[PDB]
Amino acid sequence: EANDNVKFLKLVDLFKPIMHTLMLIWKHSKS
Amino acid sequence: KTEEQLKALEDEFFKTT
Repeated sequence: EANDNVKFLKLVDLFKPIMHTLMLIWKHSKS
Repeated sequence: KTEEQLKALEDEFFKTT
């Protein structure tokens, strides 16, 4: 199970689209 | 006085299947 979640886990004004990535990670991981 | 980012991140999550 540790192996599984390791495989899952792989100026800020410019980097708010990265936060979409974060929501998508929470979107993708928990789905 | 960002559609392609969505699709590509879906692609990378599917690479980690």
